[PDB]
Amino acid sequence: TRRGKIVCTLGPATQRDDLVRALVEAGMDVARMNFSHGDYDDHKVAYERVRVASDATGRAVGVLADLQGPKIRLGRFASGATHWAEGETVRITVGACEGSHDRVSTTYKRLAQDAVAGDRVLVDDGKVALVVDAVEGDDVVCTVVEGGPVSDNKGISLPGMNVTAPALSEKDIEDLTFALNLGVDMVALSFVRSPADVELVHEVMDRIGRRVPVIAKLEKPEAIDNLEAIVLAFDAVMVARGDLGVELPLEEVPLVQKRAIQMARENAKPVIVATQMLDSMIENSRPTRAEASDVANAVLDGADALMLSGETSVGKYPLAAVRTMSRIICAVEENSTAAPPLTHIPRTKRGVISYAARDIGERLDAKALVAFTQSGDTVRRLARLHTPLPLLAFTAWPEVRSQLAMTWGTETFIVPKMQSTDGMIRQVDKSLLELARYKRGDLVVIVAGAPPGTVGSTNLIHVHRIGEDDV
Amino acid sequence: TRRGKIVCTLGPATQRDDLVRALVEAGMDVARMNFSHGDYDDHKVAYERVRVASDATGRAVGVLADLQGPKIRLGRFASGATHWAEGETVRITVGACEGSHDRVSTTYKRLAQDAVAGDRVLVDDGKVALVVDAVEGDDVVCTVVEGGPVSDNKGISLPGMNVTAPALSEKDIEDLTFALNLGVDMVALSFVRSPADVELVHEVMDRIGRRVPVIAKLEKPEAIDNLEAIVLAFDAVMVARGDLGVELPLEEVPLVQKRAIQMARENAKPVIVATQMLDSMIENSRPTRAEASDVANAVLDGADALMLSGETSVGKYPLAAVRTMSRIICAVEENSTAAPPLTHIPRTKRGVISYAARDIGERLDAKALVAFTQSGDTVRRLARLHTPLPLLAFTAWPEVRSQLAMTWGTETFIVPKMQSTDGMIRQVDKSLLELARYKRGDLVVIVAGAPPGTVGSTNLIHVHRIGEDDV
Amino acid sequence: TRRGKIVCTLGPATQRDDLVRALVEAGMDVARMNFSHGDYDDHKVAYERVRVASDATGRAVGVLADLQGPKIRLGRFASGATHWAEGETVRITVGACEGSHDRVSTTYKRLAQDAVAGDRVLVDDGKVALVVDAVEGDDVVCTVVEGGPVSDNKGISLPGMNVTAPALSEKDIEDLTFALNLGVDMVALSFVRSPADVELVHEVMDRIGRRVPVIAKLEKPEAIDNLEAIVLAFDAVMVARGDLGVELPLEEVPLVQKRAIQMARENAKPVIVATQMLDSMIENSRPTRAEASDVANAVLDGADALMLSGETSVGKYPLAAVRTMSRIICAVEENSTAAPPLTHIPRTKRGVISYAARDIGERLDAKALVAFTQSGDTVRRLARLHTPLPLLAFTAWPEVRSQLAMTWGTETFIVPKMQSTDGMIRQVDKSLLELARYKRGDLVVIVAGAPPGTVGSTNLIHVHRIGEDDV
Amino acid sequence: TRRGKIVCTLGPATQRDDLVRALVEAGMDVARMNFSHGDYDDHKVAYERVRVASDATGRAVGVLADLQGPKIRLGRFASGATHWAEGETVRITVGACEGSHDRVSTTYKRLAQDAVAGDRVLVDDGKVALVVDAVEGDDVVCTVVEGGPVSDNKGISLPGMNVTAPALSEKDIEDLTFALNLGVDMVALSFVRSPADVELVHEVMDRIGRRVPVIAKLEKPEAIDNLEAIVLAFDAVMVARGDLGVELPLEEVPLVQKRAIQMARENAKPVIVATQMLDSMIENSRPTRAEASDVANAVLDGADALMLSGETSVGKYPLAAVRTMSRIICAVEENSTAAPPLTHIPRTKRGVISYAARDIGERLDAKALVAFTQSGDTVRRLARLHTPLPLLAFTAWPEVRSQLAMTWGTETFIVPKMQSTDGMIRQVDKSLLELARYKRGDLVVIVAGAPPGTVGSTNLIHVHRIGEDDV
Ligand SMILES: Nc1ncnc2c1ncn2[C@@H]1O[C@H](COP(=O)(O)OP(=O)(O)OP(=O)(O)O)[C@@H](O)[C@H]1O
Ligand SMILES: Nc1ncnc2c1ncn2[C@@H]1O[C@H](COP(=O)(O)O)[C@@H](O)[C@H]1O
Ligand SMILES: Nc1ncnc2c1ncn2[C@@H]1O[C@H](COP(=O)(O)O)[C@@H](O)[C@H]1O
Ligand SMILES: Nc1ncnc2c1ncn2[C@@H]1O[C@H](COP(=O)(O)O)[C@@H](O)[C@H]1O
Ligand SMILES: Nc1ncnc2c1ncn2[C@@H]1O[C@H](COP(=O)(O)O)[C@@H](O)[C@H]1O
Ligand SMILES: O=C([O-])C(=O)[O-]
Ligand SMILES: O=C([O-])C(=O)[O-]
Ligand SMILES: O=C([O-])C(=O)[O-]
Ligand SMILES: O=C([O-])C(=O)[O-]
Ligand SMILES: [K+]
Ligand SMILES: [K+]
Ligand SMILES: [K+]
Ligand SMILES: [Mg+2]
Ligand SMILES: [Mg+2]
Ligand SMILES: [Mg+2]
Ligand SMILES: [Mg+2]
Ligand SMILES: [Mg+2]
Ligand SMILES: [Mg+2]
Repeated sequence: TRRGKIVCTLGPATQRDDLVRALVEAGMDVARMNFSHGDYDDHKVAYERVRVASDATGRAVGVLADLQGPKIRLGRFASGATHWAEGETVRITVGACEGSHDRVSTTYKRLAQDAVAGDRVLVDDGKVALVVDAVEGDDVVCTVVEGGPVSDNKGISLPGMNVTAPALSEKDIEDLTFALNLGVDMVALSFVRSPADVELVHEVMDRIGRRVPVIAKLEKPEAIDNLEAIVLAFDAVMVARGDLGVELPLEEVPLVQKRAIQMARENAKPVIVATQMLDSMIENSRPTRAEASDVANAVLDGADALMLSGETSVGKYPLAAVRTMSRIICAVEENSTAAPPLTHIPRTKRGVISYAARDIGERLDAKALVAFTQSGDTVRRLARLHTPLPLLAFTAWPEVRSQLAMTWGTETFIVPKMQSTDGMIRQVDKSLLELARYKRGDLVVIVAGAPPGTVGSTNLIHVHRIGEDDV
Repeated sequence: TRRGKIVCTLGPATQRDDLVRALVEAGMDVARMNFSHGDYDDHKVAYERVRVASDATGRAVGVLADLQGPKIRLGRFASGATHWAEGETVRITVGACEGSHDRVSTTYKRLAQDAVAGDRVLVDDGKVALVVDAVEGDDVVCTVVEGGPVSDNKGISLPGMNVTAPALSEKDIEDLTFALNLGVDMVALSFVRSPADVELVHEVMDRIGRRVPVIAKLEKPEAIDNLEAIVLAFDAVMVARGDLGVELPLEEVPLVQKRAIQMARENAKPVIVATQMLDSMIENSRPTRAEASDVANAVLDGADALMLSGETSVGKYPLAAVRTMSRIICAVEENSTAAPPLTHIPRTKRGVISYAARDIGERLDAKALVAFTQSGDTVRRLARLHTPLPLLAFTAWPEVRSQLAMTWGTETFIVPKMQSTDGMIRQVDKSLLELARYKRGDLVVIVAGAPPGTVGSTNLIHVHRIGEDDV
Repeated sequence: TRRGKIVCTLGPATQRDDLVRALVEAGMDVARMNFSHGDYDDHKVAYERVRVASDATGRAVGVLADLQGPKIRLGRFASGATHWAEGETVRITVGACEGSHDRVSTTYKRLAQDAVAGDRVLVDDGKVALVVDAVEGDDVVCTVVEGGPVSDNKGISLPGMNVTAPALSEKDIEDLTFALNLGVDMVALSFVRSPADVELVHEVMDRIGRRVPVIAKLEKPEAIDNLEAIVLAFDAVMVARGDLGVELPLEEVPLVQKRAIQMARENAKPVIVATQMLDSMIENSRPTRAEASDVANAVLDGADALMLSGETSVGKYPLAAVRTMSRIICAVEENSTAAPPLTHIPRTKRGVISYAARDIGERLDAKALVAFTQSGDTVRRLARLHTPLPLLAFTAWPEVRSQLAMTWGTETFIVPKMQSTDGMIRQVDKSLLELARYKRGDLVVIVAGAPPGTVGSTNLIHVHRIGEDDV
Repeated sequence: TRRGKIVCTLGPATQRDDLVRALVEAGMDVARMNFSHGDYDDHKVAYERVRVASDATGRAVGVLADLQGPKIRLGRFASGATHWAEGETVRITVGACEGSHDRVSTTYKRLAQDAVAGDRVLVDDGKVALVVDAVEGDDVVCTVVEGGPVSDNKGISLPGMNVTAPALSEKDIEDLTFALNLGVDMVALSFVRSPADVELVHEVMDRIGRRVPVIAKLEKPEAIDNLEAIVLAFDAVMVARGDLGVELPLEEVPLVQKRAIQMARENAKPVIVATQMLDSMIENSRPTRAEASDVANAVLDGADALMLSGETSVGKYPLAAVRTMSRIICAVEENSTAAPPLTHIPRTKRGVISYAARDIGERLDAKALVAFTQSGDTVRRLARLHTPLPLLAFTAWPEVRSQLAMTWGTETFIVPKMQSTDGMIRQVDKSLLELARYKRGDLVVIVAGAPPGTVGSTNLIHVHRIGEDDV
């Protein structure tokens, strides 16, 4: 089956009866809750539907809370939408107004203070483009240079204007508190600029009394300048290509994507590739040739996971988008699971051992590689290598199963906390033998460590036949 | 500047005054004339505008005639378009009718004879999908399973039905005769199935008294099964992804593309990647993130050329599409021009020498590699290696400059037919010194051969400083 | 700390008091008893001296019995010796006689049947050389082409002649029986031609009720033609260069040596390089520059062990020969222990695991690699890789310590037969902690297997700090 | 034919009529005249014999003058010789005396100033070894620790002692002047310590009005410390292993040899390996197995040339030594000519071009590589790569044929000084067609350069069939 993981975004198109369940059955590995839209009622109902579907199907499904961050947005228009045609003059004001075609509010109250004639304003990830002609009091008077539809609350980007805004707003802190209390498994922070942004997220977590893994969304030039330090400081990264391709020239995104995936893999951190991967499937039952190519290539690049956004959250074909994505991933994988080589030989005990375990398993034609992990680290150091063999994570901590839902090629088994590596190995046999897929005599390579129940203790590789007396 | 080449398709959107010139100035290297649409009048006018723009600007621009081949199409509808909604019953008839929503003709008169209940019909490259429920006389009665707009003369595909049709129709033969007489530089054949299809094109050429290079369009499973024999028999290939992704499962196209590019390069034949590369730019001023990725990745795969279809032929932003494609190509190339390694060390004289010349030029930091070529072969064997150095083809045959417009990284200089390699080398200096960018003393590596004026005689590498007495 | 092993031959020069002890202290790893000379009382006394010296010093010292094999010899002369000068005619007869200058017997009773005019006869491996002129009945009439002294019972070689003789003589069977009863640790058979020769050695061993490892001496063209089959069938090989360079052209020996070493290593069998390595030290206190080169190059080639023959058995400087050999080996090793790479990836469990263990130990900067072995196999699969790390073999079978005396880079510890791998690991700590050079906390990589006490069960790698609670 | 070159030393054993001729016919490529022995009449006679044999046979044979250098020696003894037995006390004095057993002079007048108790004195490269006990005025009082015969004027070594002495003695200057006037083709300087030593040799040469290539003999630790600077400053190097293995611990010589060969090859300088390669052939018709190994391994190491000293100058088997050496070299080469890879990609024009020429010739299965060279450089840059193809140097300067006698794999053809590269190529055909080995149509790769007759102008590679009109 499929090795690469699929992240789907929930929203209006997944709220109908049984759709969340249908996404899980179709292969969704991680459900994204985007706090840019919806209210707390919405997110709670959707969270519950994911947990139910996961427990009903037996599939691991992680829940990712995506914080909106310092997003700049337009306000509302009188009819909900308008058309900004090339050549029209429009006013974006930092004051109060009822929006109309001619004049609309913005959430960024420093716009009129900071804008200068010549500044570019890109709406909705570049659908519409304006240029500032002047500032008159609270109004930024613009000419539409590239025309298109605009609608209530659309995002704007001010590339090459330094935005001043806190990494977490008050809304983000409330959303994060709600999400932590609700029980989500990971958190993604939009518009990360610095490795120190993770410290702000940790502050909230520690006050509330609950940490979960933090994903840095990469969608700002500062993020790319600080890429390595960000990969090191956060638990995972997302190539957030929508905003990244307005904040940077869109032609620079493909090589940035590949750099970011490679860096994540070298550091054994999960990487998600996001946004417009199957964009046309918002309206169409089949994707474009560029879209299938983009999905295939993100697999070949070495991504742990690929994300669907509007394709599942608002589109007409959410289930078909998941199925289509999965078909493309599998077609590539069937040819080969190889990723680009890592440029450093592993140095850490866990890396050295996971690398050796892969060697042994492949050369002896084992049926699976099995790794015990308390934090996920030992398994992540193996997963990033890619192997055509099944990779079976064993843990005692249920949250680790949901966290590993985003890690390449990995399925997780929850077992009791054991007091010995012999016990760990017995648990492997018990768990695997309950599956139709495994039988007595099957060769597996098991990575474990003593002292038991200690992060980082990984220190043994055992070649084992299931149920046989070889321990 | 840019190494990878850009093919643009001409049509209604390029017919406005001086748009063809504007495409040339924006970087179009090859203009595609698609004989599926337009009048002979239209193609003549467009051909002339390309020749004028090429001579006015001094840029080489090849002209490629694309023959429609055994395309199956719907006929016309009463108002020019209709909507086929999911659940509707429609009739595709092999008999005469004015089309309406309910019933429309097809050009494939064997449809009712060859269709069986359960056969799938995909319209317009998969935008609409039908299933055959029965055949009643001349009518194939279908249910729309995936709905969408359809319009006059849209193509249909019958994947998993053996289509019987000649590789060249009467219309194709007329079009090819017209194109050869008009003076086009290359010909592309749609729906190639066999290496022997090239000999049918050669038959027409030889009767008319004029050969030009033949490109096999790859858009049938048979073509991919016979890929190597087709690359060997034709002069070039096009990955025609529109039809290929209906004739094959769309998820199989990305690896096919990569295989086809590699095979072309191993055999020193040009390869063009076509269709939907910047599809959304038909309506939008900026492409999707999948589209920029697809363009970048086709560069990384090693393609000589990338093609725009509707983006230039019918779309709202033909100039922007060319500029955008060029920006993406350049962004990748600025990072590196490396292509995947060839799997064979060169064994032919021309291959061995072009490979050596590249070594010498790169290791001595030469300002350019220069190769004399009568057929293009010596230059193509170098081009396929990729090198960050300029690659300057010298020839006495003007058509070779237009043909090499589709070959990676290559600019061509027309010079007189010379009687010695010393004379060839003097012509290099004369030609290059007329350019602002070259001066006396500049180090160049020159590949040439005696006997002069003989295809394949390539047998010398000379390291030369322009204008210096070192020959 | 020298890794490569040294084999020394006992004889008249080692019989004087305390010399055998001094050899052991100087580094002798294996003592060779050459059954071509000496009586049973001699060999018994020498055997006892080796066992005492080994037990007194604590150093493992293997005892190797070298069987003479089907050696062809001259008979006796009336005056005990004569001079065969260039130009003289001599008769070698298959009849019995007391010899004279003109006519002497040979032990090879088929000489007159098998020799033809033009055959070469080399005496004493090539001081005296004759050419056969004719066969008259029992007499092979020869012309001396290179003159010199000959004496009773000197060996002769018939290079190029197909010699028909049993692999074991009656004398060999008696000698082997005496050596097995005496308690020697391995046996070498001279003049091996076929893999089936080992079967005759095994027959004797099984009748006597004691097997030990069998080394094939390689000194016949047939042996080299059947090299792989012989390496597979025997337990080890010796490049017996003295006779090899008479039976084959001497100029072919260096590449044969290198081939044989590589083959032994690919199959995890010990290889000894023998004969004339420091030949001039029979008379001189320091070797020639060719000799030092020969020793260094045998190390670089990947030999487990190097042998001294006359340098220790009859020479004036037996101790200095051993010390000098050791200094040369250590000088090379101090630069690098690298051997030529093996040409295939390990395929067996023991090979795959020993290869992984090496990776882990080197990458984690372990103080030693430790491997449990019942037959030696697991340790031999590691030894042949070469590693700058100490390689510590652990076993319960004392003979394995003596056998592994000829294996590259390996020291062996005898411990009790254990009932668990945890027990094995505890024995490692107990044994190592008794050494000054290991301490608590030292990192080691341990290879072991369950079920315990079973050849081939090797199935675990444990990274362990000595005395720490990490099992 | 043989690729590696053989240097032989002339002396008493080659003085008998027609022996020098027989050496040339047996394959001697370079004749060494050792100015440590013989008078000027001897050297003149031997020089004449080499020139006659070279011209009569048509084989290039270089003549190498080896200067004695700052060799330290004993003085004379009253009885011409004495025996210095282990245990006795001897005085080596810096004062003049006719010696006796108890007290003998030395030529090194700083011995008493520079020696200290504990210093070793080795006579004759270490048959006799003394240890210094005391310095009393002019006398160095020593204890003999290894006994043996000593005689008038025997050499001594003071390993570890900093010897202060001029690089050229007055005798060396006289010898060098005689050798230059006589017409020798290159000069070797013994006991080189510094790159600046070449400057003193050049001083003499410039005063006399004749330069030839200078070879640094490497036989002092200072030389090895300054190895790269010495290789760069001199025209070639000789690994002078006799003295090197006394001045340095003999166990360090094998890796020094290999380092020196590699360094010479990286810098395209000839390297000769010297001394005791077939030492036992001074008395014996066949060498030891160590000796054959030493010769083979010097070939595999990448040496241009191997040298015979006493084996040809004083031994009983000078011709057999040469033939035996040649058979061993050829046996290795028949298997493969591969040398260790160079660690740098070639950077100079001549290196880059010679490397490319090799590629082309091997890939196109050319019959030979041909290179024009005025100084030897272009050919040396190719030779050091090793190729199984013939390497044919073409030059107009007769001395270059004698100089290239010591360069790996190279035969040299003298042709007129040409005014064009076309003329050079015609000379190739004329010269080669006179050989039985080459015929019209044979494919060769030719390296040449314009401006003609200029060192370093190498700038063209031409693939040519002999006698065909392809230039
Ligand atoms: N124990 C011994 N007694 C008498 N002579 C010996 C003995 N060992 C070796 N020799 C002789 O001394 C010479 C050199 O010894 P060598 O290096 O050949 O050891 P060896 O080859 O194992 O002995 P051998 O060749 O006789 O089997 C040979 O002539 C050999 O016959
Ligand atoms: N079920 C379990 N019982 C005991 N220890 C476990 C269990 N699962 C994982 N571990 C520990 O987790 C370690 C690896 O953790 P990590 O460094 O986060 O990969 C192993 O060495 C085990 O000791
Ligand atoms: N301008 C020219 N004059 C003479 N010969 C040419 C010219 N241009 C190319 N050639 C020949 O074309 C050969 C290479 O042709 P091709 O094999 O098609 O690459 C060279 O070896 C030249 O002999
Ligand atoms: N002291 C010992 N106690 C128990 N088993 C041992 C001991 N030493 C070696 N072994 C066994 O020998 C096996 C390796 O043997 P071999 O395949 O011959 O290298 C290991 O798997 C161990 O089970
Ligand atoms: N017979 C010759 N006639 C003219 N030039 C020669 C001849 N032989 C060698 N050369 C020159 O020697 C150059 C290479 O010399 P070098 O750099 O010393 O190897 C070539 O470029 C030629 O120009
Ligand atoms: O937030 C995102 O996912 C983006 O911008 O692409
Ligand atoms: O023909 C084409 O270009 C296609 O099908 O994409
Ligand atoms: O038997 C031997 O040792 C030999 O011949 O070298
Ligand atoms: O000078 C030499 O030839 C030596 O010392 O080896
Ligand atoms: K968000
Ligand atoms: K023997
Ligand atoms: K000398
Ligand atoms: Mg978005
Ligand atoms: Mg974003
Ligand atoms: Mg199309
Ligand atoms: Mg098509
Ligand atoms: Mg023997
Ligand atoms: Mg010397």
